[PDB]
Parts: sequence; C-alpha cells; structure tokens
Amino acid sequence: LVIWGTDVNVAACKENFQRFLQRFIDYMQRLGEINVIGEPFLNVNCEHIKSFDKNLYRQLISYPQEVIPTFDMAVNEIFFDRYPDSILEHQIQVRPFNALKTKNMRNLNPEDIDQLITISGMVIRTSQLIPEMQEAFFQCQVCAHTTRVEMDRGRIAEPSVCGRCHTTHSMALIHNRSLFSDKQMIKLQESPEDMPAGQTPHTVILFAHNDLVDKVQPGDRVNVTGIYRAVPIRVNPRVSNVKSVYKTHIDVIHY
Amino acid sequence: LKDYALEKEKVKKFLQEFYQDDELGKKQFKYGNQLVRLAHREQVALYVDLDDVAEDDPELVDSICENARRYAKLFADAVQELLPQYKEREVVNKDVLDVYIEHRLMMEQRSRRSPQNQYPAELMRRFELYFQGPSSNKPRVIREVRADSVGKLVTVRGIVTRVSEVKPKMVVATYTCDQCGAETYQPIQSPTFMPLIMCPSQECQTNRSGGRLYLQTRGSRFIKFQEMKMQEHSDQVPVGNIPRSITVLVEGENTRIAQPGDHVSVTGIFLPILRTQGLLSETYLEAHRIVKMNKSEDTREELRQIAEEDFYEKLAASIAPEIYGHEDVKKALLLLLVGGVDQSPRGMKIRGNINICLMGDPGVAKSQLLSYIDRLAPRSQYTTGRGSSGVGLTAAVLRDSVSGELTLEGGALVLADQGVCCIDEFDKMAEADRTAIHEVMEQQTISIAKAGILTTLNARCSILAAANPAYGRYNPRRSLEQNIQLPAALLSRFDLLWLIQDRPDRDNDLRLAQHITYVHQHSRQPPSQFEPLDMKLMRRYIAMCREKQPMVPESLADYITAAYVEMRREAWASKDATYTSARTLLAILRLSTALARLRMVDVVEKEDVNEAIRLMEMSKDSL
Repeated sequence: LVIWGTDVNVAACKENFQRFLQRFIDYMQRLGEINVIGEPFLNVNCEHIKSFDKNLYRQLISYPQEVIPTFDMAVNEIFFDRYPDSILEHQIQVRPFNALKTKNMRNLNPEDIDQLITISGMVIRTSQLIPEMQEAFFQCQVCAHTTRVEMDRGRIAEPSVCGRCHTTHSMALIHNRSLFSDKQMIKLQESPEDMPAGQTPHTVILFAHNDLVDKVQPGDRVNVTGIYRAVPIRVNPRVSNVKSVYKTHIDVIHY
Repeated sequence: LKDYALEKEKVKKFLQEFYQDDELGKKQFKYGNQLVRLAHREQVALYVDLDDVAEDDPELVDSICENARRYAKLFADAVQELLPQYKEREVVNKDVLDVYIEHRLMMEQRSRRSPQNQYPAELMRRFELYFQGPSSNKPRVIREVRADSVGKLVTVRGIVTRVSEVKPKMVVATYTCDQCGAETYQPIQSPTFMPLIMCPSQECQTNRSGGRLYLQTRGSRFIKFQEMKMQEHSDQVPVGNIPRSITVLVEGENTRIAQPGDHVSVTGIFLPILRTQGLLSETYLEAHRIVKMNKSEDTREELRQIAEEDFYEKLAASIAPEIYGHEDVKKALLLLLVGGVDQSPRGMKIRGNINICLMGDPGVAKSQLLSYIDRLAPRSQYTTGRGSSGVGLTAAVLRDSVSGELTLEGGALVLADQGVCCIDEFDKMAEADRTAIHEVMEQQTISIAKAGILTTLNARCSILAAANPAYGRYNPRRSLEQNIQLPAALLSRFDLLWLIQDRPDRDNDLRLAQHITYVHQHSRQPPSQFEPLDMKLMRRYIAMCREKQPMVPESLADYITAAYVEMRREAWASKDATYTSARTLLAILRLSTALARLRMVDVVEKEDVNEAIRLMEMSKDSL
C-alpha cells in the first residue's frame, strides 16, 4: 500500500488539510492578495487546529526536514492550476510564523535533536555574507562529451563528500548549477524575563542558511522559530578523529 | 566469577517482589510503579538504593561494591528485559527516538542467536540506571582515592570549582548507506571515535562494493554530558597539605544540579580514560547520584556553664593566641567569625556581606593573622590577594592539550562560598580588580556584554581587606583626600576602616619580648586553667551554638533609635577627618546580629543597647 519508513502520507494533507483549504473558505481578499503581490515565504501561524487533533500538528514538528519541503509542492500545485499567469520565477517555501512558544527555552534537552523551537532574545554580532561549497562537476578529456549519470532525479547527493577538482570553479562555475547559498553568523542572547539573576545566560550560535539573510538587525527583539541541528566537530584538520561532543546550532526558518 | 543467569534471576525476583509500607502506610510496590512508568515512558531515570538490596542480600551488595560497571550493565539489561511484559498499548510517540524505536521493532518482527544481527543493548534503552551508595560505605577523602580503589563504588565530598555547560554526547552513532538500505550501529564509549567508511551491511559483504556511507544524526541516541572539577573540603585538608582536584563526569538526568561553590556528594564508578613510555591513563568519576538533605524539609544548668558567660572573654581567649595583643581589634573578628549566615528568608543577602578593611601591613606584623583566619574558620577556604595573574578570577580562551572547550572557571569570590574571603596586597591589585570588588558593593548586578564574561558571581562570603600603607607611614600633619591619592569615595564604600599607628609606648613594647617566647614553649596555651582538650573538638563546640538559632528583640530597635540622634550631631559638628553618614545605620543593625543572639534570656533586654554602643565607641575616633 505505502512505505512507512519515512512517516509520509499522501502529501500528509490531501484528505486532512487540502480539503480544509476548500472548506476554510466556506476572507477572500486577504488570502488572495498572496497571488497578486507574489510574495514568497507563506507565513502561516500557530496551528489552533492542534486542539482537536494532535496528529496533524505532530507531523510538522517531528520530521520537519522531510515535511516542510512537502508543503512547498502542495502549494504550487493548486496555485499553478488556479492562476497560471502568475510569477513563476520565485519558488515559494512554506515557513511557520510565530510557532509554539517552547517552554523552558534555556532547558533545551538534546532529546529534540530535530524539532522546531522558538527562541526569544537579542542579536549581538553579525557576519558578512559567506558562500557555502556543495557538489560540483569535473572536466572530462574523452571525446569532449558531457555524460549525465547523477542528473536523473531520485538520488540523494549530500555535500562535503566530493570536494575534488576545484579548478571547475574557474571556468564552469555558473554552468554547474552550483549557486552558492548565503550564511550569516548570529549570536542570540537569552532574555530570561527579569530573572532574579541566578545561573549564567546561555548563548546559542545562530547560522541562518536561507536567503533571508540580514533581515534581522542587531540588538533587537528575537522571535526566531528554528530547526535544531547537531554536527560533529573535527578534532584536528590533520586527522579524521571526531570527538563525542556536538555543538548546538539553529537554522532559521521565518520571515 | 559467577553464573550471570543466576544473578539476573535473583535481581529479577528482588525487583518483582519487594515492597515497603512507608508510602502513606500503604503497600505500593515501590519498584513496581517505577517499572510501570519506565515501560510507559513516564520516567527517565531509575535509581536503585543499595540499602534495600542489603535488607535481604548483603553478599550481593558486597559483590556490587567489588565491581561496579559489570553489575551496572547487568541491571540495565535486566530492566530492559523486564519492560516489554508491562507494555499495555501503542506508544504515544513522546519523541523522535520512540518513533524510531517502534519502527525498528515493527520492521524486525515483520521479517518473522546470530552474533551480529541484533540491536546494541544501549541503543534501545530510553532509560537510565544509577546506583545510590549504600549507607554502609563511609565517605572517603579525595586524597585517599588512589589506583587501589579503581573500579570500586566510592563516595567523596568536595566543592565544585569548574563546571562546563550542558552539551549533548553521543552513545550510538547511526549510519545509513545508499545501497544497503539497512542501519549500521557503532556504539561509542571513548570521548573520541573514528567515523566509518565501508558499510558492514550483509548485502555489501557479498558484493564487496564501494558502500560509501553517510553519518546521520536522526535516530542516533544522545545523552546529556557535563564536566566538573571537585576539590577537597578545606575543613579536612591538613594544614601541611593543599587540596587536590579530581575530575567528575555526570550524565543523564543527574546533570544540571551542581552549581559552582556548592558542597555536593558524588557516588560513581572509578574508571580510567585512555587518550589514544608505558601504559598511562587518567581517572574520573561517573557520578550516579548527587544528594541534598531530606530532614530539612518542613541543656541542663547542672552540667556546664558556657552560655551564661560572655563569649568575648571565653571564645576570644583561645583563638589566635600568638597575636601580639590588640584584642580590641580581635573583637571585630569575632563578629566576622559570626557573619550573616543566619538570615531571614526575605532577600536580605547583604547580611553576610561584611566588607572589613585594614590599613597597614607592617603594623605589628598583623599580616600574619590574615592567613590564620581562613585556616581556623570553618566553612571557609584559603584565599590569596595577588598570588597569581589576572586569569585566576576571570575567564579566557586559550589552547588546551588534555581537555576543555571554552570551559568556565570561578574566581576567589566563588572559591569561598558564603564564608570569609581574605584578600592581601590591596595596593598591588590593578584598577580592574579594584572595580571588581566595587561591583560586589553594588549588590551583585553583574551584567557584562563582553564575550568572555557574562556570569553572575554568587558573592555571599565576607570580604576581608588588608591595605599596605602607600610608600610611607600615615602623616599626622596631612589629612585625608590630600595625603592619599586614591579618592576617598572609593574607600568610603567600605563599612569599616582600621589603621594602627605604632606609637612609642615603651611599657606595651616590654610585654611582647616575654610574650613571644611562650608559644611552643609549654603545653599550657589557654592559661586560664582550661583543660587541654582535643584540638578537633574546639571547632565542634562552635557548631552546636549556631544550631540553637535564637531570636533578636524587635522592640530594642526603638530605644537605640533615640540614642542615634545625639550620635549624629556630635559626629558632624566636629568637621574633622573622621566622619559618618547614613551608612552608619547599616552598621548599627548589623551590630545586633552577633550581640543579641548570645544572650538567651527572652524576658528583658537592656544591656544590648550599651553593648552595641561600646562597639561603636572603639570604632569612633579610631583615626
């Protein structure tokens, strides 16, 4: 019937939320202005639907790396069929907006390895735009023919595995479909709501990867709902040894 | 050296059919409820009190003590094997780990003992097990833990001196390949591990293919981890020794309990760590329980004559006898020995903050007594003024060789927790250090936007200051604010200022030469026919007096208030160098702290008014 290894239903919303979309209408002007303006990053709010059924809400906080992309295709399918003469140059990514205020922001247990969290703090330091290296292509020397092997969709090509022949960045840099991303080093500052001043405040390294960079000014209010991540820190570049402690870092998904 | 099946059966029976009646006088299956909760993911940590085990199996307790890791793993496996029979429904998917675990079990059963075809025991736990030290084992001193006790469950006490922040540590690493479709598990025990390259999947075993694998953090097990350094209690360290530091690692629910400067009790397994000319290894302590008090939640006149007699004549007379007199100055030390530990629970933390200052180190060699205060005073730790560089109190980031990734360390103030803090060579301290003391006067509001310091120090000790005279003795002709270059306002913040002028009093000088011989000359040190006693007991006599917790009189305040009116007018009208202000008010109330507790009358209080005054009179006109 279906493979349950990824915990993914038929769009997870076809029988649950897509019919709600044609049921929720029964403010036209407010939802329709999305089409006219052509502004990406849909900014849905905290799901009050969760009070009736948790399962709908619980599947967008368990495996968000494999669920948020799913919402993107669902939005486009209706939008293309309804308004084919719209701005198709900008792909639209659904992003939660003002999600559930996580209780005990300081007390983040490592149990929530990959779950949405909401931090509330300030911005201290910001870094200049930094690109990030990803999979590239090589240069053949046989009959001058470009052979596609990994072009076919369906495979998972994670980066950092094939960092060889960087000379490709001199000539074929544009043609490799390797548009570098943007990252901004950001250091949040916990604001414990006028705590009696007991323990020290926890710093969290914020490293937004999306193209939303710089829209956050230093020293402001923080309503950043993000996705927790953990990566292993190399002990020394000279060796391959890896220590059994991981650094916290949070990806921003928010307007 | 025993059949492990029999021991597993014994622990199974012990867990299944033991109970108590202490729970509201009702049998509630003490371990049974905890097992039920563990099976239902209602509880994360399981504690096994060895005392209950000893109630019917002392030999098991001794065997456990002789070897801790092996019995720990055996108990963990037994609990894991006892859980499934208590499952009642479908998992409510508490977190991602439970989701992955239930899919793994469902898929394994879907394909309905091979050595390499089973999940590692640590991967499918979702529970943590720890041992609480049995009461039989007396606490041990850190110096006495040597290589001979490696692998033995021990308990040691100390003070937390260097605690890092909570970070995740990896137990089982999850690997997936793009050709196998299975899951590869690599349990990690050492702090270092090597990422895999070639997948060990059975499918690739046949094909000998490339099998390039990618590490993932999805289904990996994570547990909490901390690094803390603990140092010996100063009360039991010998005078001819120094305290030693031993490393303690705490994991799981047991974390986030220690704070710097707090007395903790630690129990764990003493194990060596390799770091990848012989076989070298370090030592650490994998804590299992950190324990607070349980009982804290809520005298005949024919035997001795102690409380009727003033402590100013009795307590002073056997403390610091080598001091060359100056007993009047010593009286304040008695106030300092009392401190402000006994405080009302209303946020008045300034009661224990007594910032006493002394000017003049060469004076009658009083620099010697400063060290003596820390050693004899209990619940106090030795402190140095300028014994090291500036890195000793603040925090910085430098290179490391053994360990330490941006770890946080405490300073001198944190070193002595709610006790007596001694600082020497005040002049030699830089202005940055001088502000740091001044920050304590501002009632502990330490907020710093600098990268290396963002801490809030728990300054609850008492700050004792000794000031050298600046390149010369006090000048009678020159008044303050002109002869001393440092602003008086900085010194004004200090509550008490003391200086001793070495006057040519020939009669007094005669006494010292005779007095200096007596020390270590005979065994009659308390000359007032006091029995020699054991030196240990002298401190214990003080402790029972503090436990009485008497009550000061409230009505006594109004009578003293009338006295203050005259005191203000005469002090101001003099217009001399010595002057007072509203800060005197703090001193007066602080005076009653030690004075009124001593008198256990509770009927009429009159003498305290003159006694409080008499303390000010010596302070008055001290110049």
